[PDB]
Amino acid sequence: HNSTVLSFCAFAVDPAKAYKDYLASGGQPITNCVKMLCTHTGTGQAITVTPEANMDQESFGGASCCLYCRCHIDHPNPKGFCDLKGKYVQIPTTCANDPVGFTLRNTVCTVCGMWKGYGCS
Amino acid sequence: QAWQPGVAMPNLYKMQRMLLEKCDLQNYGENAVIPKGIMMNVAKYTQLCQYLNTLTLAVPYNMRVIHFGAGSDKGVAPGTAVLRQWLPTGTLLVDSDLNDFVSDADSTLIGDCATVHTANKWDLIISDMYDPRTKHVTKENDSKEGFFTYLCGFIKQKLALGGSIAVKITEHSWNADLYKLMGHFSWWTAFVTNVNASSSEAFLIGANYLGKPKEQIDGYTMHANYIFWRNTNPIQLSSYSLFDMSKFPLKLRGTAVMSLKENQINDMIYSLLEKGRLIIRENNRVVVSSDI
Ligand SMILES: C[S@@+](CC[C@H](N)C(=O)[O-])C[C@H]1O[C@@H](n2cnc3c(N)ncnc32)[C@H](O)[C@@H]1O
Ligand SMILES: [Zn+2]
Ligand SMILES: [Zn+2]
Repeated sequence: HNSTVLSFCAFAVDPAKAYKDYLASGGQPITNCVKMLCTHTGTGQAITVTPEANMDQESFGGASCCLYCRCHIDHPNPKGFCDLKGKYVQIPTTCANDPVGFTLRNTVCTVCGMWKGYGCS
Repeated sequence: QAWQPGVAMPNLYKMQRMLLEKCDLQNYGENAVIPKGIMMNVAKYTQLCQYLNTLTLAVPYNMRVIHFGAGSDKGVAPGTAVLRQWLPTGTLLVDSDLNDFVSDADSTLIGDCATVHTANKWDLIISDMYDPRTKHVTKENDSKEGFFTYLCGFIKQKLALGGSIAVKITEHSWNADLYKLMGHFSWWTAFVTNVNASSSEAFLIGANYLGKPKEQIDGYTMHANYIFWRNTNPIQLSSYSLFDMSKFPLKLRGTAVMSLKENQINDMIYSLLEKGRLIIRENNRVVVSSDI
């Protein structure tokens, strides 16, 4: 069912919207996002060079939580740029069941470095 | 023992001259000590790195690490993600696999490992390569070639003096020449992670490469020794060590790197290599290619 969701989104004109539609249909979120072992005493910032989860987050390997990496399709970024690959993403534990969806739906505060609506300000 | 990241093959067992026997371990289901949302390979690599933290690894300011067999059925690279976590920030991490996958490495090369070429030397080589198509408990158990032949050549040609390696083996997945090459390090083992201790898997670890024999190892014999050890020393599964990550990152040693000629490598510098306070390699721009 992972093979299917990835292909479902990879062959959509708007992969992010496709993932949303797929989820709303009752489809299972993308699996095998790589959760790291960590102290839960990090800064809690959204995207970091090493795991920075606080007590209310999980840290995941970045590339595994990126829809575009996982689907093997172009990133929406102007040039060839992914902001997750090579880094770690902190995901609220309540949302840890769907890290790819979390990163798609949310935005990092340009001042806090924390997820807008989940720890920012 | 339960608190350790795993168990290393004792000297007493390395020193034997055992005949090769069948391994009496089997590995049921399902990874009883892996924490609920964690991948076995994340736990396994974490304990490997924890164990490497106990050794005299050289860690240069601009460290170079290459990771073979980094892919998986999952399409992701859990081991790579752990190595990226463990290694100093800015460390060059290149990974590779026969099959396509997505990873956190700086560069990723897809293809058979034999297609991977580089003129540059490396500070640490990690291999988790394993052939899914070799038979489990069968007829005979001869030394395996394939990727193992490549690794032996890569180690001899592309590992910096002072550098280290960790290469995954099992009862059936092993190579005699690789064991022999272990004798060309300052120290070697023999390491079984506590989280996977029901398996005949181990990591052959060579610490501080010397580029010449230090001891004479016979591979067939040493693997028989390894199997005898596993057969006679059951190890209880444990994930104890996973619950304290406060000291995980590889220590920033600022290990000197120098390009030295053979005639400059005297007893004094061998002692630095063994300690391991020195890496010997060039510092040219790193180019790794997969062709063709
Ligand atoms: C046990 S999996 C490794 C899992 C991975 N290390 C992780 O972190 O989850 C073994 C891997 O070795 C790879 N492999 C086997 N033979 C190879 C070869 N000759 N060249 C490159 N990769 C090879 C397989 O494709 C497979 O992905
Ligand atoms: Zn990406
Ligand atoms: Zn903010």
